[PDB]
Amino acid sequence: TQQPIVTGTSVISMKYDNGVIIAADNLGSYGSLLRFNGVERLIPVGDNTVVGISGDISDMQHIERLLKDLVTENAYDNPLADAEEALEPSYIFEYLATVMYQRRSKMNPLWNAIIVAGVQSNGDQFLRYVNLLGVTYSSPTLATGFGAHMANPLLRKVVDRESDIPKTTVQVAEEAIVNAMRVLYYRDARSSRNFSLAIIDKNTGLTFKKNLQVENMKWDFAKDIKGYGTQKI
Amino acid sequence: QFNPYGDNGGTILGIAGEDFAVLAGDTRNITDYSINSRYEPKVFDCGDNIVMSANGFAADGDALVKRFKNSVKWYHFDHNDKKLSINSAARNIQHLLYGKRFFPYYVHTIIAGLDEDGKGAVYSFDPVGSYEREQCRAGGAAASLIMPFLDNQVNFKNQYEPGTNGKVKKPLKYLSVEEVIKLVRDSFTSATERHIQVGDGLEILIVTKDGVRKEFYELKRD
Amino acid sequence: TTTLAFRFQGGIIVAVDSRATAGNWVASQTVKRVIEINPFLLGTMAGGAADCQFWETWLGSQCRLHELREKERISVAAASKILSNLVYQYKGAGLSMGTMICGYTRKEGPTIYYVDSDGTRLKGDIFCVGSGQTFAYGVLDSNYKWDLSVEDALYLGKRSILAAAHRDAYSGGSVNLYHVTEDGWIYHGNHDVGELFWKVKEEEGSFNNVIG
Amino acid sequence: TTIVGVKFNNGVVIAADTRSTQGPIVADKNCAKLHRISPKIWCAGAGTAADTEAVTQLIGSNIELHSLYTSREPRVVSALQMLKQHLFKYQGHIGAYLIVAGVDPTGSHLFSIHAHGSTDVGYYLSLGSGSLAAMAVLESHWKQDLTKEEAIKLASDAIQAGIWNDLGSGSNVDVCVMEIGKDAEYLRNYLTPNVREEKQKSYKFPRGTTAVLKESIVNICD
Amino acid sequence: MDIILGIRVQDSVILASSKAVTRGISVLKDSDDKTRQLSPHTLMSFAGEAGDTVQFAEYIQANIQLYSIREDYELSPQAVSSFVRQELAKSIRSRRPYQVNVLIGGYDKKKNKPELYQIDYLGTKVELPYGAHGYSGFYTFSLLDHHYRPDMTTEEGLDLLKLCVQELEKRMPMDFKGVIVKIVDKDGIRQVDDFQAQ
Amino acid sequence: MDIILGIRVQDSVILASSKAVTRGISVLKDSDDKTRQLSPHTLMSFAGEAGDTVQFAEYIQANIQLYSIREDYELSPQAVSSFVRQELAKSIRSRRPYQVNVLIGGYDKKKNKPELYQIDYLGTKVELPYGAHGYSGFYTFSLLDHHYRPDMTTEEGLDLLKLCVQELEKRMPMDFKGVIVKIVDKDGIRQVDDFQAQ
Amino acid sequence: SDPSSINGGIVVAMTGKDCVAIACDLRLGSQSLGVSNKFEKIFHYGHVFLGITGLATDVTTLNEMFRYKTNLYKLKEERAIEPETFTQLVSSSLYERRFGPYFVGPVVAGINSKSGKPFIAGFDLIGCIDEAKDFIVSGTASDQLFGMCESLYEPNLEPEDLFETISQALLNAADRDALSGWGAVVYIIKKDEVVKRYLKMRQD
Amino acid sequence: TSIMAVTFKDGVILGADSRTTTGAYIANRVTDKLTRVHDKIWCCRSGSAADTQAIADIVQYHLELYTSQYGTPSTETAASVFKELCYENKDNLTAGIIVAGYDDKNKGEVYTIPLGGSVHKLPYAIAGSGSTFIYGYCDKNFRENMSKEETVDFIKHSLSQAIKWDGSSGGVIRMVVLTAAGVERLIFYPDEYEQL
Amino acid sequence: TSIMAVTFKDGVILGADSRTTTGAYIANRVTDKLTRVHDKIWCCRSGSAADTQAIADIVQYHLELYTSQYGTPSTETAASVFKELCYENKDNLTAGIIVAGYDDKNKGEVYTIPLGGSVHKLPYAIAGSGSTFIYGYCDKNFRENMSKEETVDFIKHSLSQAIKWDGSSGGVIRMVVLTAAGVERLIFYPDEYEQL
Ligand SMILES: [Mg+2]
Ligand SMILES: [Mg+2]
Ligand SMILES: [Mg+2]
Ligand SMILES: [Mg+2]
Ligand SMILES: [Mg+2]
Ligand SMILES: [Mg+2]
Ligand SMILES: [Mg+2]
Repeated sequence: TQQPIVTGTSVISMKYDNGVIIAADNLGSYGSLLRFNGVERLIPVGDNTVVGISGDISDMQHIERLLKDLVTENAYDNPLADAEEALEPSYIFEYLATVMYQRRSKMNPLWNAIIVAGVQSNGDQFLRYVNLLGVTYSSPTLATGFGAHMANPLLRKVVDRESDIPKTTVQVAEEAIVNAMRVLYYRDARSSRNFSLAIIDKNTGLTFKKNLQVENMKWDFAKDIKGYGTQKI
Repeated sequence: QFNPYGDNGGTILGIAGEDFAVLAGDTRNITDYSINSRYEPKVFDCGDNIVMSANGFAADGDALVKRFKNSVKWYHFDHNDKKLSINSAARNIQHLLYGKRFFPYYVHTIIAGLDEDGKGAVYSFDPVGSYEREQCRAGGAAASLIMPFLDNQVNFKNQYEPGTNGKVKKPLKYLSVEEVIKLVRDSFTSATERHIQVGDGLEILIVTKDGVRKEFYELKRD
Repeated sequence: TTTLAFRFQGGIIVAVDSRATAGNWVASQTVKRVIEINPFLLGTMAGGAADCQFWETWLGSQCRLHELREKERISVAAASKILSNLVYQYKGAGLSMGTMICGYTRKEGPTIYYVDSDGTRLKGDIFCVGSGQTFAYGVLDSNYKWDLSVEDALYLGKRSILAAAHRDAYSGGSVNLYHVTEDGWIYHGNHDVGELFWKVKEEEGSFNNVIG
Repeated sequence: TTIVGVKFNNGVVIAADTRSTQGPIVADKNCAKLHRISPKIWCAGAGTAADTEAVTQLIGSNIELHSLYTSREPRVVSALQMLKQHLFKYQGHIGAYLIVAGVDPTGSHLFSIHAHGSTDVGYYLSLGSGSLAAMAVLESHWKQDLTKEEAIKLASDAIQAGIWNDLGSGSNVDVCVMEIGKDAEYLRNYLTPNVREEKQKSYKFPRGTTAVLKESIVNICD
Repeated sequence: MDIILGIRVQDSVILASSKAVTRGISVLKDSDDKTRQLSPHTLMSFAGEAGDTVQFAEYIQANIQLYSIREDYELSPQAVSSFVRQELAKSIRSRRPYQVNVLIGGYDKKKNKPELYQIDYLGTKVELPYGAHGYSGFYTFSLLDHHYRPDMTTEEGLDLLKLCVQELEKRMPMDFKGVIVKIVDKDGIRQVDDFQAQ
Repeated sequence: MDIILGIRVQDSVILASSKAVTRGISVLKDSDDKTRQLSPHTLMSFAGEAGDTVQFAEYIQANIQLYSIREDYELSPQAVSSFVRQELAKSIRSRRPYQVNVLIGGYDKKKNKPELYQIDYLGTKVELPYGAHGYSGFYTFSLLDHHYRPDMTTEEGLDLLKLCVQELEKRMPMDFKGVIVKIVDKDGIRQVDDFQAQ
Repeated sequence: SDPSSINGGIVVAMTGKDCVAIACDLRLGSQSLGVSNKFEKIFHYGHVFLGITGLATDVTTLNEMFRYKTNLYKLKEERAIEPETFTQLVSSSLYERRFGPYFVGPVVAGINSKSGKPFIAGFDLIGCIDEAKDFIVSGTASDQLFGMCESLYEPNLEPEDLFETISQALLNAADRDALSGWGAVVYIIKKDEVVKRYLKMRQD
Repeated sequence: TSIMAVTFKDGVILGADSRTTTGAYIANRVTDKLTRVHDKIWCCRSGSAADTQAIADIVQYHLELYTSQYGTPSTETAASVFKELCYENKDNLTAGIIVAGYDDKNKGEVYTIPLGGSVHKLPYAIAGSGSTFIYGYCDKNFRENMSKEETVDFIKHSLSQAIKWDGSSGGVIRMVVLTAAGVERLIFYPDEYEQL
Repeated sequence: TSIMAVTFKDGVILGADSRTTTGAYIANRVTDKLTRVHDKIWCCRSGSAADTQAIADIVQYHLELYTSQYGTPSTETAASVFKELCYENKDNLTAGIIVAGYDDKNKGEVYTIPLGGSVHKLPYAIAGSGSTFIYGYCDKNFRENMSKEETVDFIKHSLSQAIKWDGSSGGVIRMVVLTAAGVERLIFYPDEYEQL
């Protein structure tokens, strides 16, 4: 047992014809406070993987260490470490999951919701959830905690099913996923404006598109609202 | 405080056909009032012509299966790839399951296959270990909506021979696999209509004396 | 649940229902509540399925070891004692289970030991445990005598269990019957309560209040 | 429970699904969460069903009495004020959240009242469990000045959002429309996306399967 | 709880009711009648909460007797039990419910047949061939289901009941100090006082 | 709780101990001896927690018999009870205490006099002329304070005790199903089996 | 700590082509201990029918309360209460006691003597109306009933068949519910004539 | 929640956000937290939704009734009216409520009726979920009375930083100008205050 | 409790109050909240007394032992040492702790190891009971690096207002100058900051 102290909000993601995407604002909250305006929630592993973490930063920072520390560990006595024999996304996650479980099974978890994304050497898309409880699942769309309730909806309008991935253009993926990111900021107290998106395409590769703003918002209409029922003037 | 458990809905089903066996169970996955994945398999082949599935709490579930699929593998290593008679597998599972008696696996698990005579065989499990040779069992959320039905349809419970007054119960007869799968799909649709935690799709593993077959049929995304 | 066992002129009689139940809903009516520990012994099943089932099989193993070592049949008293000791090891842990361990040895004659999760070892001539234990102790108390036709003993068992089934919502299904002797136990099949009831009320004339 | 409302250039539209839960069970496959307060003022309400109904019944009842006596016409805020004054007089003990909307001899109107006495206003409001999905839809596809067609299209596609990604809601769509000069049209089930597929087997029983012990012909009148 | 039994037979009804009274530890009186004749042919045994019990009974009793001299005509077992149930129905949702269970035995003179009504404190009534409130049923209900026949003589009933008792003694933890038995018939009420020497 | 009595007299000791066994509601056996002879001249009655009871007794027994053949010399009532208290003393601060109370009756052969030690589960011992664990004392202690004399014959004792019983029956809520009585003296142990026909 | 679940019982109704049906079990007992097998949850007020599940006294009290009121209606209005009308009433009635609710689960059904249209309804303990065109279920084994009905209801059965369906629906769901059974009874409502039938079932 | 009201040379102006949160979710990110009771008397609601809303309604009533017989009422005459309501029911009420109004004679007055019911005439007050970080700014950067436009900035930056560190409070800014002139309805869209 | 550390052109300087409260009472209104682990590495303790005190002792040990074999250690090399202690025991520890140190090469670094164990290199950090009101000032009135004396004011005024609105934090101010020069021990008596 324990309690979460600093908190990362959501992490949204989806697959497309070539590869996958995964975004997550850069805010680490201290309850109702925002003691940290610019914090990294996307650890790319190798160059075919990235990990969007959502929950406790103290815990998240630990994992990072386990990754870099596992990564440096693959090298060790193995020449093909940059080509044939090298970390696939499916691996890391498998190891990650393994861990999260032992933990809940030891009554002391890591307060985190995690997404593993990337592409398999043989070209396949990978996207899978894994939280403090050691639970997991694949899906064309995936969002952590706050996401899934609000993001997933729109992301499912692009891909209602597995039979749409083939026809999901890298650009249509992006803009939509960002419209989602605008919405997460429209109705969620835990969210930030700055963020970090990343793409892993089997053709182009990894494209860490760090630090951006959420633009284009209809606020003007605000001026028209007055009172709550009677208050006219 | 920390709550180490959770429910991901799901409903599975096992019928012991005369000389076959089915293990069906939908593909939905849930949390509170949300969705996780439209498609997520809970039924698996573990080799040796044996199917399994554990519904309740995913993590405890898939761990058990994993923990089992490995215990099968190791059985071959020590006994020269001898086949695991289904009955055996179950006595084995009992233990695995009972291993975590005072911190159980929060799940209702079921297996199905064939005995050392060719007869279909199903096995229902307690979340800690009690196993029974069932010839038909539904486990999961919808459980109470399908079990009453199979009661009736599969065993003709409360059905008598007309004109006999109510002195002659209608005799059981064994239905072909086709016949069974028709029942099964109907069961699930009815269940999806009246149960929120159930819908989306249905994946069926059919066991027979030459392998495992898989057939899928889509349900409503209610 | 309604299980029971009793001693008599011909040996031992064991009778059970078969209704498992989660809350208000009936999970199964196909429950084996008699653990065939080994060819010569039987354990009933109250408390909590897994516990009885598991340990009682564990026990069955234990006998095989002893017997092989000694080239002699293990005696009931001991068998029971062992289970008890093992159970006591866990008093406090949350083990729940009622149970009759029945046997008929060379010397001991017929003998029942009720045993429970609390470490109560008890020699006796009649035992009923479960929800229906109360109604079953009725029929039994009045109708019991030590010289029963081997067949009547079997009948008493049925009927007793039947009373409970009718009334105790949490009990019912089908009845299982076993008889025990110096050379081992013998199954006396399964009886659907539904069918049976109608029969008894008919032949026996009892169960008047019931319509039809 | 999943509802919304959106006013356009000459009026306002509210819509709500038709499924009523009960823990994990579906009680009514066809319910009308859309009630009439008065010809031009209507409501949609979520949360505790019996509360939401009876309450509008009450208010509709009084507002009628009012207009008659006043010989004028029902103002929207009249209804609002009535609701939330009584509604809060019972500090929360009456779970009923709702989107009140109509048109009075001074404009088109749309509000949202919480179960405690809170009232809000915007151009579009969503209340219910799937209030988030249908919120996200309206928060990307909304632009000032939409038409009978633009708005409608939207409202119904917002509801659709909840129907799919949220469990607590489903079946068909209910819609109602008020136009600044025109009448009001109640469109029970403007849509019907969810429809059970034709079953597999025919379950009708052969006459005389059920055992009967007695029978007669019960009495009625004097 | 205490013991309250009742059984309807041929042309009568029989009420059993334990005699002991307990205050936590000691047992005060042990020759206590938990009965209260409502009218010449109606009678009511009861068990329940310490104070709630004896008050309610007398109160019900009062009303009846009142009705019966006012009208000069006696009230029917059927209707009687209806009213008792009425009162408890309200009682249950009162600022303070009388926690009490009862059995009501009477001989309906118009039908010339005996009726017996069991009623719990929640206001739950039912005409029965026989009954017992509380744990009392568990131990006996079977024997009754077994041997009971609608045609039994008054004596037949006693024997049966007597057997039920012997059982209650044998398997019940509590010492109920015996029982007082009573019969309602076309002749009225009398007490089988003999059940001490019997 | 159950019933455990004991009374030291002239050249003996007497132990009473109820016979019933209860599991919440029903009563299983009702002819159960809560006794356990430790050695030819030492004896121990007991009442306590369901499992705790019968295990501990036998365990104590084991040690003694062990000591008695090892040495070939028998152990004195005094010393025995000392040891029992020892074990419980530890038991009480153990990860899990054996909740059990006891009476120990023996005939000290060197002194040629009968000794009786009462001991609760907390490890509280005391040599007494007579005693009773649990609620048992309340009902009887007076009668003993009254009629008891150190010189009483073995018979005198039984009568007394018999009277204490008749009382326990009369004012105790629970039905203890009678009692098994036993005597320890210069001759050893024997059972007053006659207390059924007596 | 649930009241509804203390006494037991179930009730179900269906609409056929030109008629209706409604059946219930017979069991009544405090939790485990079964008490009666002659306790009926269905009565009527002239040509209108009501099935009530839930807490026993509350059931009885309701019947009395309704018999009372319908008598008084038919009197001043020289005509028996109509179905749709009754519904709206029993509805309000349940609510008047919305803060000391009656723990029950009613179900109304009948045939309107003017339009000739079959009718069925169900409500929660406070009067929320569930208008349906196929079937209504209330009681302990609510969930088991929906499983049967969903498979067996067929739009517009012949009265003789509808009987067989509903009978089986009730009958079978009742066996997987531990707290309902001990007999049952089914009524078949035609424009004129009505047939009451008791059926044979497991008595455990 | 994030409100306040500031007095100066031409009177006083009160401003607040638009963000209202149920849990970590935004119910209506466009709230008119500023409320009118009388023509030259308004107030900004803090804390509980339903409660604050109803209070006002009542008050609005008392005053609009006072006038019809006792002429136009003061700003102090108004505060006391909330004093009563707030006090009497302190047990079933959650309200931070700040009141402000102007009269040519006594200029514009500022009174805060925090939780409990205690009343206060200060130069300016600030309440609401995120008032907690502007105890630094406000007090320090406060010159005794300023100009119309000069003041509009205190409001502007005080409010700006409060959004920057308190999620429970955000949305747009809205001001209400109460002067000799009359009432002026302000509104400062996002991309503005953030820039600062 | 009220601490912080700020970096600039010559390095970094950290300052805090002296007030420590048990309940509404002042245990020792003269606390040396600034603590030394190494010569050019110090820290300011927040939250729990007994805990923070002991953590330091241990760390001081590790470092004073590191050097004796691995030369002089970094400022990052030090933070990580607190990371371990803070994390591992998050369940029996209450510590806000801010760390600061300088090295000629990388100038002076500022890291904050708040409750939980999460570490951070910021321009400057602020923790302690009364940090809550200087989220307004600090951030707004912050120019990228300043001068020795120029900076001494951020500290001075940030710290001043925190006393003005937070009783649990007060006393005198104390600064510790970490530069190329060396360590300089500051102290600003009451009647001063109040005046501002
Ligand atoms: Mg094998
Ligand atoms: Mg039963
Ligand atoms: Mg849905
Ligand atoms: Mg139900
Ligand atoms: Mg049943
Ligand atoms: Mg904000
Ligand atoms: Mg201070």
